Amino acid sequence: MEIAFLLNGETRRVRIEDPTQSLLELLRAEGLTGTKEGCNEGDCGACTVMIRDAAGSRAVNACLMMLPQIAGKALRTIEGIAAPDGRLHPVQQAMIDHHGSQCGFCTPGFIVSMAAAHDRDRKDYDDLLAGNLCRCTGYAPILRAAEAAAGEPPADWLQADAAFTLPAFLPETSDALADWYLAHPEATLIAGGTDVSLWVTKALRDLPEVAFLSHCKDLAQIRETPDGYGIGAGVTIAALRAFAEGPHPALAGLLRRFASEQVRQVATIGGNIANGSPIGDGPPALIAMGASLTLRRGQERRRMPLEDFFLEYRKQDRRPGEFVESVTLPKSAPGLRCYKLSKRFDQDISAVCGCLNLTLKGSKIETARIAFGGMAGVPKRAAAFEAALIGQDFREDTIAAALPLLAQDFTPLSDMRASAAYRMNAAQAMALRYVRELSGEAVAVLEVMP
Amino acid sequence: MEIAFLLNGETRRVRIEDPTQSLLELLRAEGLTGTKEGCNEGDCGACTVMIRDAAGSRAVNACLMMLPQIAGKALRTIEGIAAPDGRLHPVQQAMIDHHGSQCGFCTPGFIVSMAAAHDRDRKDYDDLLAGNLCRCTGYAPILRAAEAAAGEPPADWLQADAAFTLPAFLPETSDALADWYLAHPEATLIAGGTDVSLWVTKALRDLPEVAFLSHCKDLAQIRETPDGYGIGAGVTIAALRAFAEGPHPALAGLLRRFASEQVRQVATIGGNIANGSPIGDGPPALIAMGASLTLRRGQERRRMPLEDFFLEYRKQDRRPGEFVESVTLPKSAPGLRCYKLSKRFDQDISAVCGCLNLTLKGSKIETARIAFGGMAGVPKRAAAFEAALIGQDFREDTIAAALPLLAQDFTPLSDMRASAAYRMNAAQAMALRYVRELSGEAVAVLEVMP
Amino acid sequence: SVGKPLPHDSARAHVTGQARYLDDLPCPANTLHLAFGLSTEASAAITGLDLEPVRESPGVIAVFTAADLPHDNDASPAPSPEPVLATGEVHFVGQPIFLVAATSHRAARIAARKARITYAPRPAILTLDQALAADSRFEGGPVIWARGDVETALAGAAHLAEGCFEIGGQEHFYLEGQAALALPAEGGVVIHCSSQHPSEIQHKVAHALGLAFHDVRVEMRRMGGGFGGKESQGNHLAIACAVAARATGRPCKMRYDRDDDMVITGKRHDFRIRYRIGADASGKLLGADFVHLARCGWSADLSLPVCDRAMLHADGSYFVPALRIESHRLRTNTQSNTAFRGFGGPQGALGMERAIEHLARGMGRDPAELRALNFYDPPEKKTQTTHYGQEVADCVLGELVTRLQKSANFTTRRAEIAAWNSTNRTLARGIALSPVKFGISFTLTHLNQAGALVQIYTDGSVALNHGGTEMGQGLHAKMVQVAAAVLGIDPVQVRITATDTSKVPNTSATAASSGADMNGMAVKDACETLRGRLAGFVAAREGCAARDVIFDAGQVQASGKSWRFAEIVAAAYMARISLSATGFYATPKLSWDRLRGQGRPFLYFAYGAAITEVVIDRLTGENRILRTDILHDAGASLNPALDIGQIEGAYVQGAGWLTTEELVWDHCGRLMTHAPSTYKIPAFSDRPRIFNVALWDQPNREETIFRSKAVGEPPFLLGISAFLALHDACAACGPHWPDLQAPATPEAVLAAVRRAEGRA
Amino acid sequence: SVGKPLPHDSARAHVTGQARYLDDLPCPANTLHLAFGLSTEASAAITG
Amino acid sequence: SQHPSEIQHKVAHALGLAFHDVRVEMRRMGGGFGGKESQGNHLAIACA
Amino acid sequence: EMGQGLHAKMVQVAAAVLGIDPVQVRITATDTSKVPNTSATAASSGADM
Amino acid sequence: EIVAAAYMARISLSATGFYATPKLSWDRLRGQGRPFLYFAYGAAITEVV
Ligand SMILES: Cc1cc2nc3c(=O)[nH]c(=O)nc-3n(C[C@H](O)[C@H](O)[C@H](O)COP(=O)(O)OP(=O)(O)OC[C@H]3O[C@@H](n4cnc5c(N)ncnc54)[C@H](O)[C@@H]3O)c2cc1C
Ligand SMILES: Cc1cc2nc3c(=O)[nH]c(=O)nc-3n(C[C@H](O)[C@H](O)[C@H](O)COP(=O)(O)OP(=O)(O)OC[C@H]3O[C@@H](n4cnc5c(N)ncnc54)[C@H](O)[C@@H]3O)c2cc1C
Ligand SMILES: Nc1nc2c(c(=O)[nH]1)N[C@H]1C(S)=C(S)[C@@H](COP(=O)(O)O)O[C@H]1N2
Ligand SMILES: Nc1nc2c(c(=O)[nH]1)N[C@H]1C(S)=C(S)[C@@H](COP(=O)(O)O)O[C@H]1N2
Ligand code: MOS
Ligand code: MOS
Ligand code: FES
Ligand code: FES
Ligand code: FES
Ligand code: FES
Ligand SMILES: [Ca+2]
Repeated sequence: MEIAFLLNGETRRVRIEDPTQSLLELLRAEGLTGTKEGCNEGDCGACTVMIRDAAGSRAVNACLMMLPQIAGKALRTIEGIAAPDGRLHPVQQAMIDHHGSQCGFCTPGFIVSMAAAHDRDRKDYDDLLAGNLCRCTGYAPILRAAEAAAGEPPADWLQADAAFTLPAFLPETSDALADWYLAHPEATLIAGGTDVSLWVTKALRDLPEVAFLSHCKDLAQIRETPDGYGIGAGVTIAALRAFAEGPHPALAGLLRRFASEQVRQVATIGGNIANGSPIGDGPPALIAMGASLTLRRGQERRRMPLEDFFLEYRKQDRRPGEFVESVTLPKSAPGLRCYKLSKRFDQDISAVCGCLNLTLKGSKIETARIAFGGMAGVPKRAAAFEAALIGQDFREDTIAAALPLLAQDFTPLSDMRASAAYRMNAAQAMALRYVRELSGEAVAVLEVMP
Repeated sequence: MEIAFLLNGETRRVRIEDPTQSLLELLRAEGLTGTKEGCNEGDCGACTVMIRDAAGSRAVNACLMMLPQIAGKALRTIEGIAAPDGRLHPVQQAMIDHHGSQCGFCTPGFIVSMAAAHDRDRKDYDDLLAGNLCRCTGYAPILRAAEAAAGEPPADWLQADAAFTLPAFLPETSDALADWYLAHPEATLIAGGTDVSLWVTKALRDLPEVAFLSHCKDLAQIRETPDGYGIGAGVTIAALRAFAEGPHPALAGLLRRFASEQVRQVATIGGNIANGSPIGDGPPALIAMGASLTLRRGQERRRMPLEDFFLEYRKQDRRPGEFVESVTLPKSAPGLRCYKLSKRFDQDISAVCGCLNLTLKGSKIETARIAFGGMAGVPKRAAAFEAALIGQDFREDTIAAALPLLAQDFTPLSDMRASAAYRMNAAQAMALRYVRELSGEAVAVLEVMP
Repeated sequence: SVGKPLPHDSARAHVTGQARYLDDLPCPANTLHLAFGLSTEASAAITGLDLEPVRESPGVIAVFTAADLPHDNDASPAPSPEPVLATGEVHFVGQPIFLVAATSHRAARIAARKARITYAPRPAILTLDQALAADSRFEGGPVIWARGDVETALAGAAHLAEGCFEIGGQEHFYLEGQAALALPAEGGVVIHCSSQHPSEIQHKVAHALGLAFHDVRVEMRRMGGGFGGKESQGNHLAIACAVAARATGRPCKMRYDRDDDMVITGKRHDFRIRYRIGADASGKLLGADFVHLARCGWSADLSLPVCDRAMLHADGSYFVPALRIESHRLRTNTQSNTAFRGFGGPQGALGMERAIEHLARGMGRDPAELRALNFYDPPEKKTQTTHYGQEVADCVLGELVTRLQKSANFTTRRAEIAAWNSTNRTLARGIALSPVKFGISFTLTHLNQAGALVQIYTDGSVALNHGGTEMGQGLHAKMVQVAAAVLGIDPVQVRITATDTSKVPNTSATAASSGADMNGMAVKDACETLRGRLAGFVAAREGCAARDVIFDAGQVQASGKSWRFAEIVAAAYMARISLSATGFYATPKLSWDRLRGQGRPFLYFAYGAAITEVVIDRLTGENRILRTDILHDAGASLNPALDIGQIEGAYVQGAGWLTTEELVWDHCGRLMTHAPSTYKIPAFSDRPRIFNVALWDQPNREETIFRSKAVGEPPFLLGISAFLALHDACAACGPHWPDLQAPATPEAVLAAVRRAEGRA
Repeated sequence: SVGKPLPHDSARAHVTGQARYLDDLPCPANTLHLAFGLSTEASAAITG
Repeated sequence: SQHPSEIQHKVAHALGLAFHDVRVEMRRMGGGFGGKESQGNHLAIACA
Repeated sequence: EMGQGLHAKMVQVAAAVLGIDPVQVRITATDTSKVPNTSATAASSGADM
Repeated sequence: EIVAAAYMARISLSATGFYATPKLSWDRLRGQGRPFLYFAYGAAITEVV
């Protein structure tokens, strides 16, 4: 199987024999030593590389990206960030002038992220570089550098890649997919690859029978529907975030702290749901907003409410040959409010994720959608709490009196992220939070300005 | 095609794709960097290696040796001269003790030569080492080392290889060969390969359609016949030399200065003849002694006197599909005397080679066979000179008066080894030398002792 | 440790095939291999240059031309430039024109042959005669030095000899051929190469890449022979790998194939020498006028210092009241000649030995007494000087030759030979004595410097490093011994490291037999610094004086106690005493003026003498050396075993030069002898059968490292005795002057025999 | 020169990805790679 | 590593060599913070 | 050098003590065969010493 | 030019350098002495929520 892509301006055709090899290894094996390996798990950014295609250009972690994925795209690494004649990119010179590097080892990844941001003129630095760790500089000088280079015409040589292209199964349509999966129930379906690549790089696994969903345009659509929005499984977390900025700011704000921009750019909601991790951040939110999920097997097509998809820790309502095809969201939910609690704000796994949706009949509580991740082997509504809440008045004290029911809805774990006591106490704290916030009170540490 | 051989004690199986590759390159590419490349032409000895099969063990030049030639053999390089446990071979230690090296580069080849000689207890050093050149030491310390090592028990670990093995065509019998060649008249026959490998290393040629004769045991036999000795084409110059020492010392003394021991151990008489060079040393000698040659095509078999095989420079009496199968020598020829003349005595090409055989009827000249190499486009008798000699008395003055007839027999050329005047004058001198020698007088510079 | 006969530092690695030479270094898989495309014209403008077929050749990655050279195109060791790729014209058959880099050494040679070049030929200058007629030369005109008045002296002379004679050049024939490897190293390069002059590689590579010297590092661990052939010819390969490596971004290697090596690189200069020499009635020389014609090739290279050195040795071993030398350095369209063991010395000296032989035959006197009468006077009012005015205060030739003559049984053996020849009509034996006086020190004075860097680690082991390069002469064992003697420890604790310009800077080529003389001093300078520090430290600690701390045999002794060197070193480390030191040395007393031909260009003179016996075959010229006896002065040798080893090898190489080695060019200027099958160095059996070599053991008068003398080049001139001996034999065949020429191949000996015989 | 606010000696090399760290060095094709097998017990005698 | 002389010392001992037969070069680390003052010893020993 | 700028500082000290521009000074890899018996770079003593 | 002339004049252009921090001395076991040459100081004010 042969693929093609542009590499740092040059056309490249490659014989894939192992479809699981990561982009990071192919590269270092070709001598493109400039992309570094700092963790090989998606957290450090040190392997960041820039891809481009019709949707445009973005920065992603080469260690999470297997080869097949870059077919038909343009790829830019740190060695190709400079112009062909050797002129440095405005971001490179700025890093030199402002001392944005010390040991140098995270410098490439920073430069590539920075260059990608510069190419689309994005300026939300804290979010764009969250996923690039630097242990030496304190970050300050890297910010000065980004600021300083922002007033510079974009690199022309980088945009010229736009004009480009104009073993393992690679479906082009949902139909082709459905057909084939149905025949190979046991296959390993790879979308973003952000949870699967850790099976090969860390668990040292080997996966035969593999299919990549990232080339099914029809699986990655956002369709306006009569009664909501239909979100394809292959939609990336980044894209879902962009859409949500309008109709679902709360979910949008949540997705802000979903991994890093680099992972968001390729991870999918379908994947976040199919992985079925009780610490997924997607599920709790969606359940609080009462969305629905759509499975599919050949031409068949079930359709339950999201929360019902999760049976037990590590086990889902999924049939041999069956795959997730989309989820559906209501056109609105102003009651939604999402809370994530971790040791660090950016790029961390939740100790607890709290999603709350309360509808009111003036002062009275009509409906109560309350979801949690990381409180149990599965994401789930807090029934007894929800229940006791109906009909009661929406004041802090009523909520204060129902908290204990949470200790009946869940019995959290203890582990390196947090103690059971803390988890518990935090689920309860999220509830106080919600009233206080809706009642217009200052509650968020991240909104405090110096 | 796959061949097997023992390498420094270990069995090795190799896939041959280029039959023409030399042993010296295969070894250096495998990382056995101890075998050196000093000329790539057979002259320096620096690539010397030791092979061993049922005839026993010998040192040869790896640069002249193609891989197919070692199939079924045991190969020892400098890295394998020491014992497995690190003990140095007596010859190694002696070279340290006597300062037999300075730059080091000729060292391995001298050590391999010396080792092979020790293995068979051979002590004729000047001849065994003629073909290992050293520019640094002046040779004396290497003689001292060989002499001290001779009194040491042979390495046991080298002898143990004796127990071994007990596309490009490799015939096992004269019949198989005859057949195949008849079908591929245009094929390149390779025997010792000492003339052919220079077409590949220096002329940078490429030979498709190739057959190796070294494995037809039946092509390499010396047979006693009713009227002479039959010598197979595949008999090596070293083996011919050994045989001649008894019945044809004059041919034996001649072959002493034929190339070097290393080359002599793999070059064949058949090959020296088929190469058809007017400076070959074999042909003149055999012509003076009146040998005959046997060609062969399928089952057919011609048979002329050797001199009749050579027609013109670069052209022989050889038919499509026909090859050289053997030559026959008289049981005796005590009048033969062979003279070779060059710039250096050892391992040099002749400017002039003169072979003389006169039979006497007491004081009177009965028959006269006189042949020269290098005096013409082809090895040839000196007819006018021979003729004017018959019936005359065998005294120096009669030969003296016939000399000018040689200028009628040959019109020699000038080149870098010698000027025409010199070659003419030397052909003449060979005649004077012959009478003087047979007349009991001192004539050979090589027999004067200090 | 000095004075002991220890083995070469790498004897064990030589003998097991573990020592690496340049092409044995492991390199990355993406390493490119290179080869030059060569001129097929002795002299022509390049008119067209189609490299398309080259680029299309299999495995080729890049091809380069002078236009592609990013900066300097210059490999010359002298002020006048010498391109690395031909710039529009060519000046000899073999000048490199373009440069191919391929994924294998074979692919490169093969592509190198496929270019289509068109030329516009020009008349070529290939012989001395042509060059003289065309006034083709270097230094705009001859160089003449005169002492006294020769014409006057010759006109009034009882005896006189006039004669002319050729002397051929010589090919180095180092067993390992030219080779280099360049590795891009972020910003700069690292070069590994096989060179006697890594600082110059550094210099040249720097200029070719556009870099300051501090961005180019050159390491060189060992050469498989140099003999002078790598004093400068290393420059081309190194420059080409670096430029190729800057262009493709990858490591690049180049090694020459013997044929190319011989076609592209230089050789000892061949000479024509015209002389007139006269003497007293008693035998004392009166004067000698010499004219030297030297064929230098198409570019200056090292011709200047080579020719000067010939001039400096035109006196041979003899005091000459009047003497003149006119030296022409002629440019011709052939290989650019260069350094070779002896560096001009032997031509100059051979000049005088021939002359004095001729003179002797002329007066029917035995050559040996004539010579013995005219050697400089022994040492110990007014000391004799050379014709360049340097006092000769150390000549022991008199004492030395007498001692050689007797141990060698000369007189008796001369008689046995006469008798023997008188009974033989086909063979003839010859025997001759020749002396040597060879000055030591480079003649471009500022080259006489050397440095070193020594380190002591806390376990007591030592790492020594100096500027000289090892090419088989034993430099690295000698330096180890010096270091072990000065620091008071056993040699085994001292390890040599690769020559490296980033460790000792600005070194001179290892040559001029000055390698051990100067680096030994530098090494001693560094060890004494260290030992000073250590004594200072033991003294203060044990309260006594430093001069009473004693280092010997691995032990340290003071105030009645004693410790192992390692304990002292560990204690110095804890007391915070630096254990690292550099060392430097500049030879004193030198000063001279080239143009005037006056001063002291040498610190001292090495001496020796050889008696050689040979036999020749009056019918064909065939011949060989039966016996050689040598007595050579290596001062108090630092290592007699390595010294005897240099003397034997140099003897064989000098005789090689004047017997079987012959270079030949054809009418178009192509080298016809360009492989070992047609250029013949001495083979194993050409070794003398009886070979006696002894050392004259007397300390140097000058303050040289342990009072030793250089023994690398001087002894090569002892081979002259072999040629003188072949001449003795020819002379024994008739009454006429044999006029034997060099190289005395069998054809040449025969021609001489016949002149002697009067047969034309 | 002391006292001036000059960039790190390897700024440009850092920023273009030319700077080499240990795992970037070129090495021969025959180079091996190593990895340790680790104890799964905090405290124990090894028995097999 | 932050401490090449110790690497030298420990490799030498692991190999039975005097210090002068082991050379350690190190051009830059991507970060140390004290973590490479010594834990470099294991890898080097193992490679040697 | 581990990112702390040691090499640039030594470049500055040398160019200041020799009287020349820093650009003429090039830093070479730390190497126990050039400076021996060193201590760890640590205790914040890299540049002082 | 100064350096080229020094070269021609044969003056070594290579040098080692060494430094041992002075005034130090102390006893670990008794916990007394001068183990440091000097102290570095600073201060920070941080505000958080
Ligand atoms: C550094 C880092 C930070 C992260 N941070 C977060 C975070 O903060 N919050 C969070 O919730 N997660 C986080 N994750 C994990 C998160 O699930 C994944 O990043 C992602 O959402 C899964 O998307 P994907 O397409 O890459 O899943 P994939 O890796 O492609 O795998 C999906 C899993 O489900 C299967 N699958 C994929 N698509 C389908 C389909 N449509 N139908 C059926 N099965 C399918 C796959 O076979 C696999 O089992 C993080 C991961 C990393 C690397
Ligand atoms: C260093 C050196 C020194 C040498 N010195 C001498 C020397 O002193 N004197 C001298 O005379 N030669 C000398 N040679 C060459 C001499 O001919 C060869 O070295 C040898 O005799 C040829 O033998 P071969 O078996 O190796 O022939 P090959 O190289 O194997 O082949 C020679 C030619 O014969 C053809 N051929 C081989 N066998 C047959 C067959 N039976 N029938 C028909 N065609 C056949 C081959 O096709 C090829 O055309 C020297 C070579 C070298 C390298
Ligand atoms: N073994 C060996 N000896 C050799 C050479 C060589 O290449 N190999 N070169 C000669 C030349 S040309 C010189 S100039 C001296 C160098 O000796 P030195 O370093 O001790 O001065 O080596 C002489 N002896
Ligand atoms: N950028 C960066 N800075 C750093 C480190 C590092 O690993 N990276 N290590 C620290 C430690 S632990 C010390 S001890 C000092 C060492 O600096 P120095 O050489 O100037 O003493 O740098 C500090 N600063
Ligand atoms: O002959 Mo030595 O001067 S290189
Ligand atoms: O922690 Mo710094 O002493 S290495
Ligand atoms: S190596 Fe750290 S994110 Fe890829
Ligand atoms: S500079 Fe060291 S990690 Fe960023
Ligand atoms: S390399 Fe010279 S004989 Fe083989
Ligand atoms: S030792 Fe140098 S070639 Fe023989
Ligand atoms: Ca040469």
